[PDB]
Amino acid sequence: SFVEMVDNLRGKSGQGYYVEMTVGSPPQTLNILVDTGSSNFAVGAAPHPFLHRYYQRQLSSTYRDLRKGVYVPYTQGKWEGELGTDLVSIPHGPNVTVRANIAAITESDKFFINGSNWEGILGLAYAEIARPDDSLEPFFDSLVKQTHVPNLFSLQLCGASVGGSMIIGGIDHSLYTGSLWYTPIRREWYYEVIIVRVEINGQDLKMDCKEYNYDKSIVDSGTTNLRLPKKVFEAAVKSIKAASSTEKFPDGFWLGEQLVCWQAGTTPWNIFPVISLYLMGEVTNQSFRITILPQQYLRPVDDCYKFAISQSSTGTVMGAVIMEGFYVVFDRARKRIGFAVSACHVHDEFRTAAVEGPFVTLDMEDCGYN
Ligand SMILES: CCCCNC(=O)[C@H](C)C[C@H](O)[C@H](CC(C)C)NC(=O)[C@H](CCSC)NC(=O)CCC(C)C
Repeated sequence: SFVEMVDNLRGKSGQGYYVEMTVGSPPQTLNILVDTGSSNFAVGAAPHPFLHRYYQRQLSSTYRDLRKGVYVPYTQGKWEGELGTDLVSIPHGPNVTVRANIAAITESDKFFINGSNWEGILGLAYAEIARPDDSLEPFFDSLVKQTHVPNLFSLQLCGASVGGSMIIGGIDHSLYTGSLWYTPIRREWYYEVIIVRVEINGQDLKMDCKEYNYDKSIVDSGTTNLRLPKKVFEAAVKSIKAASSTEKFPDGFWLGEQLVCWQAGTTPWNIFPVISLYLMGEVTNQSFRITILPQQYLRPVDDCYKFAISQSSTGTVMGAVIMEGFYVVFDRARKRIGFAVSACHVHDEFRTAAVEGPFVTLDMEDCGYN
């Protein structure tokens, strides 16, 4: 069953996680970034300095041109291309072939990453945010419509080259410990969720919970950092600075520009706090919390690290540094996202990443932004 999909993801730190796919007839093999923050399937289809290979439409007898252009902008990076369809398979996934929409990327700007080893992107979110419009059916919708694959997938992203698993069509219980805790998908466009409380080293940030979700909160395997709205980012950095005031850092460290180093094995993990995000639960007035260790938001790049929490003007993004400690179930069928402690979690000496509940939280619906 699912054992064939365990360990089907690879990556380089800070450069995304990718799965192997084939497109066209005869099959052309490509490494494809797994991106829950978007909804277009697109591949390099022309030479590029950072591409070692690309999709050659003229060599595929099953390619069909849709005679329509497309452009997709991301938080950082963008591409344009030509829409079409072709047959697609996932060698270390389910034994199926689907005809899917594919954008052939012909021009791009700050999209491909030098040395990342991937040549395309698999947008796993919903049609509502697909370009050029929501009539372009995303890959996973095509997969579910054309085969018997159930309407869900799960991601285990493993940190410190990196690896992981994308279980297509189900949940693999060997990939997590403890219980799964579920939060509602607020609206099917991004994987949007509602954060109802934030604590740092056990102290409530004491902000209006609308601030945590201004103007949305999303889960995105294609973003490295935890990205926070301006007011929340400032409160969080103020608290983290205070907890670590024992040591001194450049001010560009807190902006993500400069790295900090310590003698190998002497990193003072103890002076950096844990961060708890409380998420809306499945029953009335109930939440649960996920706890993040500094080993997740200090990304290794002697031992040197970059601060991987940064400021956003488009809402909270729960990126890889959040997802890396957990097994995350995208349960589209039941419109919910599950979190459990990952089997590939990092080890602090006295602290552990956790998923804990239940908690009582009043007036949770008021935390969503309108
Ligand atoms: C069209 C509507 C949907 C748009 N969705 C998005 O823009 C989502 C929120 C972001 C999307 O996941 C892209 C993916 C990237 C590979 C381009 N990520 C980024 O733009 C983020 C922006 C970071 S701002 C410090 N890129 C990274 O974190 C760098 C590492 C990645 C190459 C793995």
